[PDB]
Amino acid sequence: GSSGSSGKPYKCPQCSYASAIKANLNVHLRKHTGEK
Ligand SMILES: [Zn+2]
Repeated sequence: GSSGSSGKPYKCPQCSYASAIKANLNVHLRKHTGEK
């Protein structure tokens, strides 16, 4: 079942978001833990 994007080591605990840099992921979450 085609799903998620494999590659980068750092993966998001929420979505299938993966990044090569840690700091990058950190900011990515800043949005996950926030909504209107
Ligand atoms: Zn995410």
